[PDB]
Order: sequence, then C-alpha cells, then structure tokens
Amino acid sequence: PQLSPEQLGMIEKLVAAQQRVTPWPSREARQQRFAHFTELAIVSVQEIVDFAKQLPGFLQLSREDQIALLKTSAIEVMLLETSRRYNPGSESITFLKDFSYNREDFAKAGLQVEFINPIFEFSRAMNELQLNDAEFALLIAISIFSADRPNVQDQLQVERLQHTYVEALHAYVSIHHPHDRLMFPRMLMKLVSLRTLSSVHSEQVFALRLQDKKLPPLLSEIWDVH
Amino acid sequence: PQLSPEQLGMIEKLVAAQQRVTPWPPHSREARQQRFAHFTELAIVSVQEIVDFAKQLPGFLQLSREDQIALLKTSAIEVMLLETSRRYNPGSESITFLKDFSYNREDFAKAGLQVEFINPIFEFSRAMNELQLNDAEFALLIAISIFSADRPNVQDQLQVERLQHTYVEALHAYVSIHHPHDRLMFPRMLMKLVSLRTLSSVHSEQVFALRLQDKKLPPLLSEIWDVH
Amino acid sequence: SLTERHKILHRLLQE
Amino acid sequence: SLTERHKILHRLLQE
Ligand SMILES: CC(=O)N(C)c1ccc(OCc2ccc(C(F)(F)F)cc2C(=O)OC(C)(C)C)cc1
Ligand SMILES: CC(=O)N(C)c1ccc(OCc2ccc(C(F)(F)F)cc2C(=O)OC(C)(C)C)cc1
Repeated sequence: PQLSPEQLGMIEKLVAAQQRVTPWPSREARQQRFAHFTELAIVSVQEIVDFAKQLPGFLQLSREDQIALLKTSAIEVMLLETSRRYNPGSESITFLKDFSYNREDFAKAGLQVEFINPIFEFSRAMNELQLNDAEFALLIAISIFSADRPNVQDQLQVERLQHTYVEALHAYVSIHHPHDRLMFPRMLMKLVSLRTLSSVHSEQVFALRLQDKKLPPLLSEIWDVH
Repeated sequence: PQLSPEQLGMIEKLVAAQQRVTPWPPHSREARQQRFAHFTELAIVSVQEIVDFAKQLPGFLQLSREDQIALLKTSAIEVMLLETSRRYNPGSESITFLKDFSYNREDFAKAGLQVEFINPIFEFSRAMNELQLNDAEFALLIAISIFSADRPNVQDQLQVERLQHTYVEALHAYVSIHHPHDRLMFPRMLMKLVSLRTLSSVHSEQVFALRLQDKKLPPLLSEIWDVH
Repeated sequence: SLTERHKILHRLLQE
Repeated sequence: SLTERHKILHRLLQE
C-alpha cells in the first residue's frame, strides 16, 4: 500500500494542527492537587476540540454527532497523549513541558490504584512501540471517528471517515517500518486496550461520587451520568 | 502478504476444531426462571466449547494454567459475542442458538437481560453481518481475542502477545486471498475487537444488575463473571 | 439532545 | 491465585 499525495498532505496537516493553572503544592492541599489535575484535563478538552475541528470530514457531520464522538473519545485521546509524554527512565509523565508526575503524584491528585496501574502499564506498552507524531495524530483521529460510540446518528459516514485514516496509517507505517509488517496492527491493537481503560475511568468517575469529590462543569458534562 | 504452508495448516486446524439443555417453553414464576435457566445453560455449554477450542490452539497449553485461566476468564464473553454475531439472521433480526431455535430482542428480555445490554449485542451483530466473515476469519478473530496480553492477572505478557501476532499475520495473509481488491477488510475485522471490549464492559454492568435483583448465576458462570 | 446537555462543549466547537 | 478461585474452569482444562 503506497502513500498517495492526498494521504500525505492530510497527515502533515494533522501533525501541524498538534504543534494559567492552579500551582502544584492537609485536607486543603488534597483538594488543590485535584484542582490542578482537573484543570489540566480542561486544557486538554480545549485542545482535543481544536484538533478535531481540523480533521477532514469532522465539521461536515452534525454538531450532535460531533458532541457524540468527542464525549466518549476525549479520555482515549487523553490516554494516548499521556502515553506520548511517558518517560521510561524516571517512570513518570510530563504535563506542560516541565513537571514530571509519577504513580504517587497521580495518587496525591485523587486517583484510585485501580485506575493508576492500568494507565502506567498502557503507557509503558506504548513506549515500546516508539510512535511518531504522525502515528500518534492518526491514532487519535481513528479513536475520535469510532462508529460504535453511544448516540451516533450517521454511523456509516463516521465509519467511512475512520477507514481513510486507517489506510493512511497503513501506508505511512509501510514507509516508517518497511521490514516490520506487524507494526501497523500493533498500533490498532492499542485501540482495543483504550476501551478497557475508558471503562476503568468510568469506575473512577463513579468513585468520586462516593467520596463527594465534584468534577468541574466541563469535565462533569462529558463524564458524569446525570 | 503471502500465506505460508505453516499458516495454512494452522488455519485449517482451527476450522476443524470448531466443527441436553433445559428447554425453552402464560407469564409466571416458573416461566421466567426456566428461560433464565435455558439461557445460562447455553452459556455453560459455550464455556465448555470455548475451553475445548482453546486447547486446540497452538501455544495455549504451553502457557501456565494460571495464564490459561486468566485469558479464558475475560475473553469468554468476547468469544460468546463473536459466536452470537456469527448466528445472526439479518432478515428476522434474530440469533439462532443450538441449530433450531431463533431468538430476537424480546426473547433476550424474557431471558432476564436488561435493554442496555441487548441493543448493544444486536447493533454489533448487525455490524458484523455486513462484513460477511467466514469460518476461518471467525476462528482467527476468536484466537486473537483469547490471546490478548492486556487482560487482568496475565503473567507472561510477552509470550501471549507474540502468540497473538502470529494469528494476526495469519489473518492478514488469509484476507489478502479472500478479499484481494479490498485492503480495508483486514483492519475492519481488527476494529471489531475494539467494539468487543466495550460490550464486555457493558456485560459487566449486566452482571452487577443481576446482584441487585437477586437473580443468581449458576456455579461456572459465577466464578468467571461475578466479583468476589 | 446531547447539544442541550453539553453547553460548554458546544461553545468550544462554535468558537 | 486465580486457579484456586476457578475450580470448575481448572477441571475443564484438566480433562
Ligand atoms: C496529556 C496532557 O497533556 N494533559 C495536560 C492532561 C493531564 C491530565 C488529564 O486528565 C487528568 C484527569 C483528571 C481527573 C480525572 C478523574 F478523576 F476525573 F477521573 C482523570 C484524569 C485522567 O484521566 O488522567 C489521565 C492523566 C489522562 C490519565 C488530561 C490531560
Ligand atoms: C453463541 C452460542 O452459540 N451460544 C450457545 C450462547 C448462547 C447464550 C450465551 O450466553 C447467554 C447469556 C446468559 C446469561 C447472561 C448473563 F445474565 F449473565 F448476563 C448473559 C448471556 C450473554 O451474555 O448473552 C450473549 C448471547 C452471549 C450475548 C452464550 C452462548
């Protein structure tokens, strides 16, 4: 599968689309570390929306379908972006180009052990695959364009759009790893692992109701079951 | 991607490996219990067929018995749903279990299942039917689902992943013969395994709902699906 | 609709 | 272990 010119220009548009918070410091500092972490997620949603609006075929879908796609895929894009910023040596994640965050830093931010250990296992397994900017942006696009998300009206067009990024990925990985034909389905098999991680995240959001820790309004409209 | 003789003989072995229940019956106490008993014993029969299929798969019994259990605990439902989508009839919107009786959405509701599990079973089954998979494509996808390295409590993750990739490469080489003018047909089959994890998690919400209404699972299904 | 119960997400898509 | 919690599944794998 050879890379076409219109696949090439689309891939480079996706790379070029990707190119004040609460300070990180008792019961009060426990709330502030949760506030810093949730504001990093607010920033992420804004960057997810801005990236999604530059993907071909996204704004030609209905705004209802756009909301339907972005509500369920936001966490999966966030987990793909967490695995991009993974450090194999220091066992940590770097948010906002300076500060590193390990497993205990995620615990002090208010996350359960049942969520934290599958984040770091996925991120280590993604680091072993050694992905590009182009391979990351394409996998984000495939995850956004899933036809099997809840409340998707035009399922046929979302699936047709997904397959164009799927075969753009296949044609790119044939250039990037020309002696390894397994590298394209390995990246696709990580989207399988993202759905389990999204489901594990649903149990985390449900656990925040049991300890009364409230989400901020942008995060609450996409994640809480009202 | 040329199909090797080693892949060809493996694929055909998996096809060849795939070759009395309490009967389905006014609405009463006896009626809803027997329909739940019929459906759960069809699942018991399936687990026994899943175990027996997994024993025939190259590399499976060379893994530890703990890892064998770990792979079969979480993939059982996914294999069951794949085998459900195989038996889907698009004209009547129903699924034929046990080569005779067909079962629609209301038949699934009468068997004890909630509607937020049922409509995702049937949407998936309709989407799988559009792809038109044969016996060899189904047996390979079952094997990729069984050999997932990211399941809970799997020790030897590297070997389970290495085993998975051999079936994945066999699937790529098979679909190049089966659909030689459609290169999208191989990753479309892999994109259904993504959908299969959501359905497995939707099934976890069904099992949790059965504890709240006290409809208890039989012993074999209880050890694989209930949280202790 | 999903649009009426996702007002901030709708506002980010319009801006 | 999982093997102690899955006695029926273990016996199906043994036979
Ligand atoms: C990648 C990147 O550049 N940034 C800025 C980023 C950092 C953190 C983010 O989310 C924080 C968060 C907050 C709250 C909850 C809660 F509690 F609601 F579940 C879960 C999570 C959550 O799921 O964490 C991870 C890290 C995504 C796994 C998202 C993006
Ligand atoms: C495919 C095939 O040939 N056979 C014989 C087969 C038929 C039915 C089976 O399981 C019945 C069942 C019973 C109970 C529960 C409960 F209540 F535990 F959720 C869920 C389900 C369940 O998940 O249903 C489907 C159909 C798998 C989606 C499994 C295999």
